[PDB]
Amino acid sequence: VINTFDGVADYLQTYHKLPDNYITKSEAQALGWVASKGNLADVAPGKSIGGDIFSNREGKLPGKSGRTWREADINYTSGFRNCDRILYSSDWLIYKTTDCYQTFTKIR
Repeated sequence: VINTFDGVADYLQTYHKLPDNYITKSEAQALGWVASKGNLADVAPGKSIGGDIFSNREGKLPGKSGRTWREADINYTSGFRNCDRILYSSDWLIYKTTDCYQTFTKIR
């Protein structure tokens, strides 16, 4: 499993998709993931949440017409999700957050 900021960042720029250990929230939900119980590791062992569209509502990430932002969890192993996320755009800009989307800094 590739779940580090560098690991995932390098993977995305080359293969243009997340590593296989990622599943979207709806996917996770379909497998019986219950957010309030922090049971992801139980229902989807070795998987992390990733690949969902990130709105960029507050315009904190560089916008563009036709640019889509997606996110993925970083450093997750089990229990409740953390506040680590990687943010990647359709034109492969990569940003990070370690505070639940409060602040972003470029990594690629």
